[PDB]
Amino acid sequence: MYHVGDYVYVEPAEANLQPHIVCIERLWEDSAGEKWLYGCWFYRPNETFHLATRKFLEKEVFKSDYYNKVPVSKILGKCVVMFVKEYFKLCPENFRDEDVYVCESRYSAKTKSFKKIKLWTMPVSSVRFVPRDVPLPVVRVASVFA
Ligand SMILES: [Cl-]
Repeated sequence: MYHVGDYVYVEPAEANLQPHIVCIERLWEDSAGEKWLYGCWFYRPNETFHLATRKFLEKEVFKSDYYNKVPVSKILGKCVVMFVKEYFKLCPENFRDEDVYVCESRYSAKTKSFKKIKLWTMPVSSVRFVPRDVPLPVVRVASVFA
């Protein structure tokens, strides 16, 4: 069911936290027959430390430097992360908009720093992208602090 280049929701370690968004970079099984994936975590805005004034696109995520392995049994479903240069003009067939995210920047969880992406270099999956019949508004909003 899963292929390299797919993005998946992975069960968090604490139940009921938001699932992690992971791009599958490798798949294998161990001698026990347990199936595993390895990939890059994409962080939601509240998983990063950022200037309180920073504005986020709705559905923004950040390509992180955190990579890990998890059993394929921890997958909750598929999703898609699109590079910002394509997200506004194209959308992925067979995905609900709630499961389509946009990525403009990397975030390092080592240094708590952001950097704009110049070249998108993720593995190519079988997702099929078509031009949007309805362009998405560019809409950026900051976090709310009590
Ligand atoms: Cl920031």
